[PDB]
Amino acid sequence: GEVQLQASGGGLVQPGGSLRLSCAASGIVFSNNRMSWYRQAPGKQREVVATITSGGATDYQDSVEGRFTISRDMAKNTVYLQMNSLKPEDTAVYFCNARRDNFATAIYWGQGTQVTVSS
Amino acid sequence: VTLNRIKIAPGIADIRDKYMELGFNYPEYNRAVKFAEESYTYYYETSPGEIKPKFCLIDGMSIDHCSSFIVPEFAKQYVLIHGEPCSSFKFRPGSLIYYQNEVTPEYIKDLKHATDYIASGQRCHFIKKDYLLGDSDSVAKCCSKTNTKHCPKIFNNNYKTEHCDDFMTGFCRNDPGNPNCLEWLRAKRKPAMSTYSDICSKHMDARYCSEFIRIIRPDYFTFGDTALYVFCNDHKGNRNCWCANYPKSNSGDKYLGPRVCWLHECTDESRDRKWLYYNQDVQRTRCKYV
Amino acid sequence: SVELPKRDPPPGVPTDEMLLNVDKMHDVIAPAKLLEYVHIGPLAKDKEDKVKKRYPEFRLVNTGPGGLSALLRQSYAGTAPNCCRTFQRTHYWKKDGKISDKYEEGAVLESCWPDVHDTGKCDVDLFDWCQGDTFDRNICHQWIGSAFNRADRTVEGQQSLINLYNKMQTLCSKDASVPICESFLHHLRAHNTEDSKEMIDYILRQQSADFKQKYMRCSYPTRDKLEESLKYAEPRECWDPECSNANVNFLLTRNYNNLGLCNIVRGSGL
Repeated sequence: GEVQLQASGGGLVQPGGSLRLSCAASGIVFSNNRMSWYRQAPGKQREVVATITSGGATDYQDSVEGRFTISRDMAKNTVYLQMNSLKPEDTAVYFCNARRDNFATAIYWGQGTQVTVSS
Repeated sequence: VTLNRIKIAPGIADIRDKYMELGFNYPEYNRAVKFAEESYTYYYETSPGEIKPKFCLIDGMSIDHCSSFIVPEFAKQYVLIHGEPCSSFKFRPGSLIYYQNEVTPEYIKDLKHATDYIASGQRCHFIKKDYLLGDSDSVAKCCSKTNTKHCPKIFNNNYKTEHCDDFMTGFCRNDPGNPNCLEWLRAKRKPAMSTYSDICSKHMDARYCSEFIRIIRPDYFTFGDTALYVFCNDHKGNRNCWCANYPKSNSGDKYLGPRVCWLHECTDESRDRKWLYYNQDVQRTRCKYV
Repeated sequence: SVELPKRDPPPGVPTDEMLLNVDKMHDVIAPAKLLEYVHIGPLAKDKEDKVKKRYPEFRLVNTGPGGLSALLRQSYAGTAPNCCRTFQRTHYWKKDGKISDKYEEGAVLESCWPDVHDTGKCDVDLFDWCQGDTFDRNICHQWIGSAFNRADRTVEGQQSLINLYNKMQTLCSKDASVPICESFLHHLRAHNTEDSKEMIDYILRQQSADFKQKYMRCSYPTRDKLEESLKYAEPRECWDPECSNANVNFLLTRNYNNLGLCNIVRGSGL
């Protein structure tokens, strides 16, 4: 227990606005894990939106490429997700995910924060 | 006016300066005009950048009579410009009449209107310039540097100027290994780099093309990239082209860009870097080895 | 007649200038630059119009007596289609409506600017000539590549660079697969600056869904590809066959950088 991946920073904003999500990890070191931002729309399967390796290489989903940016703070052990030009199809619950480098069993999922854009 | 007495009185010090003792029917016309003749054979300058022989080129006299008094080897770099007006004797052409205390400019005009004894012209005057080429072969010998004896600076300055560019494109295509051609290429002008771009698209294996790649990188690397592309297309199966044009795929781009380090043959430090593209070679030096 | 003291001058000795013949100096006059006097020897008065028509870019100057003349270059009349689609031709000859590299009697000299490929004097002509069927891979790649190292380095040659980059950005955003645009994307990569990388991503993101589905699958992976890559510690680009088979000129800057992070074992690492 006590692996904590709490997501925050969500909220309601008109389409075209911006949000910045946070995920201050505890029990997990970033130099060891791949941190990935997921999202789950109402009544739909979860999908990966962004990811960053333990070395710092990033990768994104195609329908969010250029608009979202995932970053790390090794000192604060906090992963971030800058969201720009939010489209109505970005309404979902966004949550953290930590996966060990060479230990497939040590995967942990975090509690999500609500992201909703509309008029 | 009528002349009744004539005589040559020798000069004081300069043998070239003599006196022409004239005697007429009126004392105003009875004068002793000083005049100069000849001026050794100059292989030196009389003034900084000038050679002014004591000779009055009369209007109508052949132009080479003014250059009789210069050594031919020394005169190769001198041009004959316009000179100040002077006076001479018609019966004694080329003499330089001096305008003495008594010999006024008005006196010369009066005698010109009086009798045929005096003619008018312009003073000899040479200016230092450089050698004057007049043939295509003369440009060839200077630019190819097979004979640089009498060559102006513009055609013999180690290709620092572009005067020899047009000749060297055809000359160096025939002899790409010529040491002067590589010197011309080191000037890094578009004609030279384009010429060797065509050469090395056919002879990239040659050693002078290794020098070509060294010279043009990194300021003008595209001239080498285009030559390697043409060469490795015309020599697809040659092993030296394994990394620039992979022969077992449709595009041959297997090891282009950062993928150059996925095969040891492409990164092997003992291979000539002309067999990789420029940016391909740049990515080779930025690879993370474990 | 008071028998005058007559004396003939010494026999004339002509210099090299006096033996010059302008009808033999086409290879001497053509490479002449501005502010340079090219002495051509004595020129008869009836041959002046013949010389001035042969060299319209030059001013005929009577330098000395006896008809001694020289030619002084005043301008370069070389047109863009004759000077910009080659790097080795510095001048050409015009006669009877035809253009030739070799001099012929009765032809007119026309010369190219020495900095015609160091400035922006050829950007307008080559922007159209390097499009479509007139594309010459050697000349057009060398033109685009030489821009990034614009030898002018002047506040004007630097601005003509920005004008060209804006034109190529607009053109290549409509389609980046045409050969001149793939060359522009490649040279932006080799430039390796923050502006060139930003222009690369801008052009590639502007492409159609057809282009991205055809060339940019390494940048836009499928749902199953992206989900499975999370099970590996290394970046996806180091094992994804879409990235090993991708045209490196159509990779986003992030994907290009990640391709060089694959921990190559000594020798061949893949």
